Amino acid sequence: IGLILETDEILNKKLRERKQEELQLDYNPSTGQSSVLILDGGMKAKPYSQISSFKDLDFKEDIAGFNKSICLAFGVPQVLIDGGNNANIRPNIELFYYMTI
Amino acid sequence: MQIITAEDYRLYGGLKRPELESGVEMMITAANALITSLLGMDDADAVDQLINTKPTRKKYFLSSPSATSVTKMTINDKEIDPEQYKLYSDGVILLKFSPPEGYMDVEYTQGGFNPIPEDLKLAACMLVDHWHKQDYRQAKTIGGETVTFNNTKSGIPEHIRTIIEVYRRV
Amino acid sequence: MQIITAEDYRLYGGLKRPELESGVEMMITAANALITSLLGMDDADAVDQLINTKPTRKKYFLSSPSATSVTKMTINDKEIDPEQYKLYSDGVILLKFSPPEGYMDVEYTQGGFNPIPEDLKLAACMLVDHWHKQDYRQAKTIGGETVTFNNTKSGIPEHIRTIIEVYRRV
Amino acid sequence: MQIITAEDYRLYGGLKRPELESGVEMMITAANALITSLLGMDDADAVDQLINTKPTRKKYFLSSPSATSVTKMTINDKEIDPEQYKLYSDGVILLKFSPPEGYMDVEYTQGGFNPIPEDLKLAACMLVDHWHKQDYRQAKTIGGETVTFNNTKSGIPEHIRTIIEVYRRV
Amino acid sequence: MQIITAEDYRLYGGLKRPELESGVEMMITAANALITSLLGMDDADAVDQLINTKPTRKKYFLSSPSATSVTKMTINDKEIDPEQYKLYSDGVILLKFSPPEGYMDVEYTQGGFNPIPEDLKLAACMLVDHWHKQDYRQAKTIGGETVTFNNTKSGIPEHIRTIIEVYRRV
Amino acid sequence: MQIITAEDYRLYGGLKRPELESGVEMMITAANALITSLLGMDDADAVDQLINTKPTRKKYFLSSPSATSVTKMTINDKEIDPEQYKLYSDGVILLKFSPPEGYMDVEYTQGGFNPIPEDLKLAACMLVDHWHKQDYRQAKTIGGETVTFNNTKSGIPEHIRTIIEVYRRV
Repeated sequence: IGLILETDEILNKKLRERKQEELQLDYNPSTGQSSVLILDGGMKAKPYSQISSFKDLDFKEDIAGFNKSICLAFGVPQVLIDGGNNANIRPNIELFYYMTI
Repeated sequence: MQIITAEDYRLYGGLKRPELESGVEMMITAANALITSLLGMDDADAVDQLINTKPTRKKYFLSSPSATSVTKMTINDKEIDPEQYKLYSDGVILLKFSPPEGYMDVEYTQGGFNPIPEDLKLAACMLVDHWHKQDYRQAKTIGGETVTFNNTKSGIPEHIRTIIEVYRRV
Repeated sequence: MQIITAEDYRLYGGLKRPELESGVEMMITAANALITSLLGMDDADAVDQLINTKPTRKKYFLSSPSATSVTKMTINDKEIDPEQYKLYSDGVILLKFSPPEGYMDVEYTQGGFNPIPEDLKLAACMLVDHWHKQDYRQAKTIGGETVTFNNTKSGIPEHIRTIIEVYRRV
Repeated sequence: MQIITAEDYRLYGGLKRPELESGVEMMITAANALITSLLGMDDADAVDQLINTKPTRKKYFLSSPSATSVTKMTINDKEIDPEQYKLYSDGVILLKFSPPEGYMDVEYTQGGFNPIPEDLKLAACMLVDHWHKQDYRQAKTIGGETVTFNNTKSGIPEHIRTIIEVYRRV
Repeated sequence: MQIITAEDYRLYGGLKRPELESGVEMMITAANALITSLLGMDDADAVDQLINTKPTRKKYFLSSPSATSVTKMTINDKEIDPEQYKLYSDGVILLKFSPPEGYMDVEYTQGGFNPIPEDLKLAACMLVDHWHKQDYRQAKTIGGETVTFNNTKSGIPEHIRTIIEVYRRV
Repeated sequence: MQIITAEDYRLYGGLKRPELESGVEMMITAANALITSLLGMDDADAVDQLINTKPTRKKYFLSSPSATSVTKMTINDKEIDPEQYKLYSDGVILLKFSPPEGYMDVEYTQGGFNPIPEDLKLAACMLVDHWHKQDYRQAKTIGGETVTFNNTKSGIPEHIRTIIEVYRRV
């Protein structure tokens, strides 16, 4: 939601819908220029907040754990999934070959 | 714009005096103009409007949704032709081409209500009564009877304002 | 739209005067229009609507849920045929294909209530009484008797508003 | 739907006038419809409903818990057969297979109350009295006696609303 | 369910008119049903309930704590036998095995109060009086005497509500 | 449980009518039950209770502190013997061994007050008077005299509630 406006009056539905589309196209900087808004006749702007946010879906470590489990069940080092430095890479191939295969 | 004239008020009131006093006739003439104006209409026939336009945008809203026909439109004083757009109800124009950025200048005829709805005609009669009886008070007690008046809103008596708001544009 | 006419009010009131005064008949004519409008209906027969559409979306809602039949629909002025959609109650159209992005233009006939429910017919009678007796006041004390009126809401008397809200669209 | 008719009100009131006035009979006819509607029931016999469905979900709730039998159901216009589901009270359907994702379309017959409970029948009588005596006021003092009326809620007199809410669906 | 009938009210009131008016008898019939329903009981004899179940959980609560005997239970339409569970008071079933995950379907007979307690019988009489004397008002002053009524709660007169809440289930 | 009977009220009131009216005798019978219940006692003789138990914990509290003797106790349906615990006043059992984890099931006889204290007997008489004189009002002015009633709390008149709370369990 971008904005909430509120009244105790009853408003003509067709004109209300038109007004919503005018405000939406005018205020966005991509579409339109206008930015100040003047309310009259008692329309009130209602403050609100994002009651549930994408920020709380910090899955990132849990899925990483599952990837490690899968990678571990076969027994392939992560350096082979990434590629690292030389000192990492050349011994890890021998690790993978000798221990697993 | 005339929402009522003397005969409409005479029917509503049931008046049988042979004529209105100048008070009532002036109040009728003011009431027409005020209700004309609180709706946000105006009594002009042809209107000229200047609109900021951008190539990202091709719906444009005319300033008065009763607009009945566009009669010229031009961009940066380059004229464009009626095949290049479509005009829909409530004064919506849809461009069939993405416009050059800058100012659009458009002429249109704005029409109005037809016929005037009976609820506006009533609300006008109630406003004329409101001024005529001088009911802009909180109470009166002449003799023994006594009355308390509405909790008026925007200074407009509350029982009138609902009918205005059912039509109040924007 | 007529929710009541003179005979309906005459039955409700039990009036035996041979005719209504012009006051009552005008108030009936305004009451029909106001209750028509506060419900958010309108008295048009054929309606034209323009809808923004996206390929991700294939349910679309018509502007008036009493819509009884779509009679043309087109996208970007490319016409499409009645096999390519299905029309359900409350004015829901379900597309059977994912649409090209852009504007959809549709014509439909909007019908209405039938038959008019008896509760609306009563509420209209109570509104006509409300204006006719001039009960837009907070109190009166003519003679000895005395009354205090409802705590009106949106300026509509509270005992009327429940019946409107039971039908008030959206 | 009839919760009361003239004989029920005549029993409640103890009326011995030979007939009701048209006022009372209209108020009874409106009261049936209003109480029908405030409960959130409707008077349709066969109902059609469209439901969004997902393979993760196999309980689905019908729109009216008095639904007595499903008579068609289909998914993406692929019909499915009565062995593939079970229908429980309060309009709960349990699928015995995990559905393809998309829209489900179902027809069912919605039944109603039977028999109409005596408390609704009383509440209807009290509502008819409420409109008939015009007890939508805050006080009256005709002559010497004097009364103050209920603190009405949702505009419905408080002593009625408890009986509605004991049944008000959802 | 009958908490009172005409003889119970006749004893409470001390009435010596030879018969009740239809008003009182209808109000008694409604009062039985309303108090039946505000307690959250119902008058069904056999009840069917569907419960979500998980292997971690083996106490399950029946929907009505007066349940007197389970008469079928099944999981995923696999039936299980009365040695595999124990049924305790207030409708608690304890499984003696950890269940397969999914839906449990159970039939039981729900019984009720016996005998009906004297406090409910009184509260019903006071409710019948409340409607009969029309004491749903805030004040009255007929003649010289004058009274002010209770601060009702949930629209139920406060002096009644305590007795309901002492039994109000859940 | 009887806190008062007719002779106790007759002594308190000083009544010399030869008999009570059925009103007073019903109110006495209800008053016994209500005061029984607001204290949180009940009139059962033998009680069965199921307790969650853990090896870390060996004090357990019985559900009713007037419990006079445990008559069976068992854990996981393994019975245990009266040497393995001690039972103290206010229904406290102390285990002399650390229990296996799980559910304990115990039977005990709950006794009660003896003798009934004179303050409860008085409070019951005052409650019977409260209902009998219909003093559930805020004021009365019959004739010239006038009274204003207590600021009741939990709907119980304030001058009664202190005596209840001096005994109200938990």
